[PDB]
Amino acid sequence: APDAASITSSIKYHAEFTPVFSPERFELPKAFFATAQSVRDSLLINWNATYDIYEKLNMKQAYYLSMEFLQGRALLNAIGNLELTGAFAEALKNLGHNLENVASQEPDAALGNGGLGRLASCFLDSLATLNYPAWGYGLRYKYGLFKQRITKDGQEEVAEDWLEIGSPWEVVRNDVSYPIKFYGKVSTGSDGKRYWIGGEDIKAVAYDVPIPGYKTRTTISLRLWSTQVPSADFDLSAFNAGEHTKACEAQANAEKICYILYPGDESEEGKILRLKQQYTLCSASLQDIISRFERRSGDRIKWEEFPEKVAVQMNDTHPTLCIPELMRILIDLKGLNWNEAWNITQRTVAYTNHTVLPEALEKWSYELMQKLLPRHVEIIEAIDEELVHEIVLKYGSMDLNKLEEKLTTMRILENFDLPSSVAEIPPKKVRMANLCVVGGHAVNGVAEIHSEIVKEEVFNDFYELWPEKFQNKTNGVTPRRWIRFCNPPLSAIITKWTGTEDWVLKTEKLAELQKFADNEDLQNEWREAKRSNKIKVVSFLKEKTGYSVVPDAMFDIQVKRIHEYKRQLLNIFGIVYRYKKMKEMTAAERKTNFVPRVCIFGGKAFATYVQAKRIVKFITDVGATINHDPEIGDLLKVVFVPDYNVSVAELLIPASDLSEHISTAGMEASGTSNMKFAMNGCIQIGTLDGANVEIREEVGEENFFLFGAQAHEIAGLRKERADGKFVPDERFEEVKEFVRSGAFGSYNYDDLIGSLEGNEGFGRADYFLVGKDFPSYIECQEKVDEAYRDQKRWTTMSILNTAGSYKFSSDRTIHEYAKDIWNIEAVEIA
Amino acid sequence: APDAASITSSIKYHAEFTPVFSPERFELPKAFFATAQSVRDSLLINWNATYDIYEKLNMKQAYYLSMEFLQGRALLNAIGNLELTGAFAEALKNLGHNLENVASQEPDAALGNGGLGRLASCFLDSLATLNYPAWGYGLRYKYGLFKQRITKDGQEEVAEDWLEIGSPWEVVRNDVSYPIKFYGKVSTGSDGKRYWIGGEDIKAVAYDVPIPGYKTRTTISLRLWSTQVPSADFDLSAFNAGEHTKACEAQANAEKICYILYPGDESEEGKILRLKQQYTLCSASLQDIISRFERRSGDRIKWEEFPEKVAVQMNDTHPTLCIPELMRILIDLKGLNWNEAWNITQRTVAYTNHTVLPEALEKWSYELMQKLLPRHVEIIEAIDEELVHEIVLKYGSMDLNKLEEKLTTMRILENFDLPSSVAEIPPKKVRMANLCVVGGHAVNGVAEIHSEIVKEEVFNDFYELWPEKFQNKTNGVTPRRWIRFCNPPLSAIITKWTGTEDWVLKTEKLAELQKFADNEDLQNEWREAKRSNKIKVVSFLKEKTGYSVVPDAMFDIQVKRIHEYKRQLLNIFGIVYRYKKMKEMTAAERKTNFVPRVCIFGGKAFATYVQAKRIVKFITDVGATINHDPEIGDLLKVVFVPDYNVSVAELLIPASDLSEHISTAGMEASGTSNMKFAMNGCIQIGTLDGANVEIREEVGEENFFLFGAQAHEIAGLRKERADGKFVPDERFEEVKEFVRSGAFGSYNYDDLIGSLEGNEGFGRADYFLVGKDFPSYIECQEKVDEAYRDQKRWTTMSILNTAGSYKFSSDRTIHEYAKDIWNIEAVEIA
Repeated sequence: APDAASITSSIKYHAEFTPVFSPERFELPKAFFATAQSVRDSLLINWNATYDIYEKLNMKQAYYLSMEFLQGRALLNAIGNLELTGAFAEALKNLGHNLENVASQEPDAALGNGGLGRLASCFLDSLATLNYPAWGYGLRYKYGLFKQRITKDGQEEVAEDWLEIGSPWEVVRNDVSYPIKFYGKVSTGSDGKRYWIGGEDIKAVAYDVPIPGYKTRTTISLRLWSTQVPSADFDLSAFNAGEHTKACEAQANAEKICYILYPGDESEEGKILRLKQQYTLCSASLQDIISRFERRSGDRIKWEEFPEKVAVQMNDTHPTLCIPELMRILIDLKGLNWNEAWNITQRTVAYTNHTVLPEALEKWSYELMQKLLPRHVEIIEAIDEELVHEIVLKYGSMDLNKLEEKLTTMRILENFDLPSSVAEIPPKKVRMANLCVVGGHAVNGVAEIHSEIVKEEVFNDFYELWPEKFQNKTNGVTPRRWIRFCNPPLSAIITKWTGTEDWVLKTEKLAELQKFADNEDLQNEWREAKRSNKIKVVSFLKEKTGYSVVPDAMFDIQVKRIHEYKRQLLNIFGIVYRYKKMKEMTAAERKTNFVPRVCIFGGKAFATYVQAKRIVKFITDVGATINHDPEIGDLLKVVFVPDYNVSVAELLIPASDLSEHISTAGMEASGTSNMKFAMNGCIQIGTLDGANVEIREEVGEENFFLFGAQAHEIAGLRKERADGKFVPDERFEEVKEFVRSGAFGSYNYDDLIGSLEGNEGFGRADYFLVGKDFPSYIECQEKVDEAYRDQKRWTTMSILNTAGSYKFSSDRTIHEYAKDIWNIEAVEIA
Repeated sequence: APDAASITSSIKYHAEFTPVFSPERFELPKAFFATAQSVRDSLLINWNATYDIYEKLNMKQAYYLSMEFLQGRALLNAIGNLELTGAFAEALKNLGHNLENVASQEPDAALGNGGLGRLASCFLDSLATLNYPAWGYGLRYKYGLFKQRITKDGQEEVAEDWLEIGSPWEVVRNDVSYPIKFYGKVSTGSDGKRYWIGGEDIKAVAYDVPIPGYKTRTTISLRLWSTQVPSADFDLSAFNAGEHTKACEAQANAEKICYILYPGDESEEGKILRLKQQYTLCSASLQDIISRFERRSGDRIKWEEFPEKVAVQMNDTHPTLCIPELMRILIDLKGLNWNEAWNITQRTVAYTNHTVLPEALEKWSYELMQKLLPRHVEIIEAIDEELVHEIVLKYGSMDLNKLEEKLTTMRILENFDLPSSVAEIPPKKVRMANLCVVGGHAVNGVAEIHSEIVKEEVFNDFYELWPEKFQNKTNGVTPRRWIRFCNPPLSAIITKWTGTEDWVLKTEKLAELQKFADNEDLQNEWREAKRSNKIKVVSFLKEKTGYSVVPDAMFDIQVKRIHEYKRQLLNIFGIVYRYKKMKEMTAAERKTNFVPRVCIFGGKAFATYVQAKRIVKFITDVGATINHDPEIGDLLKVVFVPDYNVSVAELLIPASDLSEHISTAGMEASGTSNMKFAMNGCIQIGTLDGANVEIREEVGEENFFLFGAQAHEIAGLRKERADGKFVPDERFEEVKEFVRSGAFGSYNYDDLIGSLEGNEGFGRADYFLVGKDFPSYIECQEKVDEAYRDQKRWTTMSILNTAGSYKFSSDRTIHEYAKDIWNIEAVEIA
């Protein structure tokens, strides 16, 4: 049991004896690594304790595969779970530091981007907190996706620096390498089996990132792969001949696999890279898993037993190749018969779909996949025939016209001849999501509504063939990180008023506050914790944005990907209006009409999404004009927080008042940010889509600002536009002409306002009904104004947001996955 | 004071808590790193203890700059010096290992190639053993020079793998980075000073390799530089556009600097790289040094004081740019006046020449150096004018014809106009060695004879201008590594018969054996230690060469660079003859005539040295034919040890009988291998050149086989050849026709034997007098045969080799440098 003094010794020890700096003084950078490595000593004891048990017991284990994990800062949560936040903060005071300044140093480990990541991350938290044997597998990205710079011109992008000095967490296993292969050819041995040789050979090496659980010893892995070449593959002959580039070809191709997340794929090159990324993650991971099986088996190796021991969850369509791969392994190497193998595959692999719209499901070039994975392309032609012959066995061929509709929808091979058929240059493609349904024993959406959309729209024919497959597992975000750690003054309120700490685990007890939401003592405590959390943000803002804001205003946050469809353009238009009105006022009138506000925008645009970037540009120009208008004072501020990520969120969220999720209704599959915002008492404003539904519900209709069109209407409202039947509001045109006046800088936004106007055109005619939803929105904002003025009401609305969250704990979501897909029971670690 | 038990704890601790492997079992690879890091804990305590004192005292410090250090295996010597060889070997037994199998793992750290390196290495040993404040500065080579593979075809080359897993010794200082610059332009500020901007900017980062001293706490650094780029220099825009190569340009150029040692320089590219390598080492090192000065100074910074605190020794012509650089710094940044600066430069910088033949001294392209270092090229034109105007002040211009001879020899700028002159397309070059004499306060050769060659041939005119400069510092090799550690059964004999251990330090006591060389007890002990050491080699050989040899034969070693001029061709010809004669014999006769022998060859050829490679090829073919001739048995074996290096040597040397150094007399500047061989009782056979002289002398004429022409004769003997006045021996033609018969494989060596024949031609007519020296050599080998048959004699000859070595301790060589060039006194570390 470590004490503050023992820890101080550990920090010192590392600071000197395993250093990455000069030995002079104890500056922050050094202080972090020393502190971090001190933690990691503990993390390892448990990682080993855990490894041993999982190994000796030989029970089932789950393997969560994801192209992205968005782990963020590991430090505070690592020490939190260990229950040492106090010994560490005292030992750091002894060494002339404070914990928050030490945590400041750590970069966000950039191995992911979006919810897809953050989910996968949250999940690992749970999986370990609850003692469930499961690892995460991912790529180890050098340069993340990118870092965002907000400048006079808008967004600029620069490669991430997180591994500049290296990561103090990761533990490199050099005896864990697996061979990967691309290109080359296949041929049949005189034993029978097929043999895939030639092309390129590279290596994949394991780096384990420990994950510890809250109040438990259970410590699992996020094993990230790193691609490279053996040194011998350096061409000396050429390097010395002068051709330096030519000599590095080998390792440069082999390494670029792990450079950036989601590489540009416009060119053939980008595509091949993407594909490599995928196949690597798959083959590497599976290989490692199989090896662990074999090892744990000993003499009694029963391939029968595989799916009873292992479960592989493809987080979206990326890890798809797990299927043709696991088959290839079990056929060409393990030497089992096609069926036996296919059985084991189906019974191990599971799909988790994330997309709403058939077209967001990934489709590959045949000739490409052919040329890169030519053994896999054969296994995929065999799984397409197994399907074509079971669609012939069901339904039959009385209809012919319906057997052709069934085959067209469900066949994995697009634009092909059928095998043996009856009926008396479009480019060949491979549908991945199709292959995912066919191979896996389970398919799951991520929200009630979505999981139904998959059954009754996305995968209909499939649903009817195997309805037993389809499931739902509504998203959740971990409360450790998103409450207990990121928001301590709330966490104290919560512990006091529920009477124990146990709520960090037993998150249901969140609801026990329902009965106090009226209380004036809890109200004051609540409003005090929320200021407290905002005070920290005023500083961060000053710093990163260059703007001073008051803490006595509403914090109005829209942090999520900058896309037309998320409709930041809407939020800002909402601001632009509230401003314009302010200007046509008096001082007396202004204070009366509007409440003091700080409208926080955040998130990353594409690179070549001309418009997305023109928006961030707009937002900044708006803010500029406003924040430095002398008449506005502190009644309104508009900033744009640069380089939004886990940490940024860990600071904005605990200090939000209102959080927008105003995406064109029905397009959003779930959402995670809200689930957080909710937990921290933030009041949400949104259209009725994704989670917005399930949150609104769980928290109460009178605790969530709704507005705009709904799912059903959209087809019709787009028809109205399409026929020249839309009449805009006159306040919308008021904003539009105001921008064309030049009231926000000399930057011309005529091409921005262009995409809003017309009836037709790929980038015209306001496809996302910003014009349509505008009135209902700005009206809804008046209602927020109204609501905030009643502070007693507002505070209650907040308290209830928190009380109604407890079902969005990832703990729940996982329990569901663990019990209803993977079939894994807990493992106690004594 | 660590005990075996404390060490075991340390090894365990690291094996688990700072690992580079999976946690399963304690296999050798893991066992090494754990053991090594355990050592490095100790190394650091001292490195810090030492750092503090050198820092607080602020005395003078020396800085040995070298393009190559050949450090070899650090482990055994590190523990040796610490006096823990025994605690470590016991703790490794506790963990189910033995020390020698643990040491087996460690790769030779490949940061160097030849003596030039090994010297620099030996020196650091001393410098620290004797408590002299001095560091080494070098480049940190990723792939060394190369690894040698000996195959059916001969030598192949593959990039070194030493950093494959990373080095457990090196300590990376991330807060130690200095900016380097190439290309770009210069311009004059309106303050006066010159400003060099533009081109390329890169970074150089310090990695400290500790060196501990024998029986002392004094632990200094071999600070190696690593070149790189800040992450921000990764082109996201391009990478995502598809152009992956284009995006990495920045770091690929910046990194390739530290890839391989001596890159091929035939092409313009190779040259620029070479130059970069140099300038980096220089600027980086100096910057670091200056910084340490400034820091140690505080308020009282006196630039006057610089040379009184600092000394920089350019190990050969490589680190030359230290001069124009230190000037540039002291002028453009420190802002001092030209003279004051030039004074400080001369008084700090010192040259150590290594070459005999004016043409082996490095000369650069002007337009190249111009375009790469254009600020330095100006400083070099100013130092050339300072010289031209002092050659005008001395001598005068009564002669004119002699002032032109003086200027032509001594001017740093080759092929230029003079400034202001009297006298009423050859490519512009920069002579580096010339610049080295001009800037430095000291110039030194490496042997008596050589140091005279520099005064009276190489640098004559210069000698007469400033004869006060010229020195000698004869080479030495450290006895810790090359006796006490690499040869323990001798080391026991030595400790016993001298009566204390103190000889490891006080190496003079080696001579105390002179009086026992007759003794029969010491003789037996000596012959027993030498077998013992050979037994180990029989095994290594079997292993790496694939040949089983007896231990009861003479071990005849020629290990050094494979060059025509080192004349391996001679040794082997010597074998070929002794063989041929064997064949024309009977069994009775053979045993009578020849002694049992194992002729060991080793070392690396160039890549594009067609002949050097054809030789290793020959040697292997010869060996093949012989070793598997049934008539020869164990009377003769010829092997070729692949990938000769420090470790190979640490094994061959303690077990040599005879060691050849048979290079065409007078061409060799010193030699270090012999100095070792000597120390270990090996009897040398050689021509009278370099060290051969000083060794022969110190050990006794009747203890060293001499042969062949001498220095003076060579011009005349080449004249005899040139005029068609050479008559070959008839045994030489006997060998030559025997090879043309095809007695050694089907491989045709007609082009090999070609280079021996004729009168003229760049690659013809036996320029290296192999034909001429052949008779005298093979005659000399009969004398070795004779000598070995008398075992009592032979053993005595051996004992005396050892007794007469003690002046070749690097301890001596350094003391000399320390006292007579650098002016540095000892620093005790309590």
